[PDB]
Amino acid sequence: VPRGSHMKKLLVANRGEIAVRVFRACNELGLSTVAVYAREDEYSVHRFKADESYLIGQGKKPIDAYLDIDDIIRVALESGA
Amino acid sequence: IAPAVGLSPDFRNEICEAAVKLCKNVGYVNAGTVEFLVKDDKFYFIEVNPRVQVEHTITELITGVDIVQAQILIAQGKDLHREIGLPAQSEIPLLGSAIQCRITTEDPQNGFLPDTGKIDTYRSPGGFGIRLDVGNAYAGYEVTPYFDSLLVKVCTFANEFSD
Amino acid sequence: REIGLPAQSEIPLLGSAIQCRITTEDPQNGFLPDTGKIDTYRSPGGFGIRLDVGNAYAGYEVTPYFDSLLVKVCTFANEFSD
Repeated sequence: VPRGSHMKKLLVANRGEIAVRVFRACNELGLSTVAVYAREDEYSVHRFKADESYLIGQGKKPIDAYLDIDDIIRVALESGA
Repeated sequence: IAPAVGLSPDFRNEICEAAVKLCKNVGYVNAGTVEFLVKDDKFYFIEVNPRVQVEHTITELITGVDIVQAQILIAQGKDLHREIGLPAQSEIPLLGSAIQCRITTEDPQNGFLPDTGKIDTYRSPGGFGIRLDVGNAYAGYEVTPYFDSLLVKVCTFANEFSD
Repeated sequence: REIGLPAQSEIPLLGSAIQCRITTEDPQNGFLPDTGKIDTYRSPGGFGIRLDVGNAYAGYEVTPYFDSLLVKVCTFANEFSD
């Protein structure tokens, strides 16, 4: 078992139905949640289902925003996920 | 669909054991799916998807097991049986059958090109044996061209496949 | 023979389930049913959720003439706590 496996907060590095599916599971497990969203996806339901959410991939095309490894990690660390 | 209702329970068990054999061999951790092609009572490995899948939903319905909660508890270091509470293999439920369809904006009369535009009306059904896992579909939502065309995943489940 | 139900001892007993009725009864106003137009109605789903909707959709006017039910929610899972 890796060190640091205890969890209070989880971030989904995704969008759409699968992100909402994960948030639901998190909430039922007493975990708080974090969404990321591209600018063009700002009305996505998953953005509003999380306890907090953050824009990512500023100035990139929308698919590249969701593939932006370092910006996703940045959000995870900043939010305390 | 789940289970593979057109194949015999024995042959299905064989396929399931082969998947377990591979995963035991490599010490697989968390959720994954092993994919086979099947032809006249032989089966051939094609792929492992080392992640949850879009169709996990129907497996949840026929087993009673919440796969995504299981993934998260597994990552927390928990034991499938002692803490997550899953039974031993031979006790894993098999409760009727389930079907999943993805409803998308692909227009079948226009070569399945995904439509875009504002959703004026979205009324989703429910009742017994219906599960919905919604994407981006609500009244007023503008479907953009940037992402996939999924509106909502629908699953049905019942004791009998025909129901 | 026709409906296909098993014998009594073979009637399944699969986990547990809970039902709540979501109504327009205002708990801060002595549970008097509210009336008026529904602006927004977004219903959840996922694993272990069943919805049996009454009259609740965006634009529906809840009248004072009938019962206050909007939607029946059921949840179900292997364990009661889940």
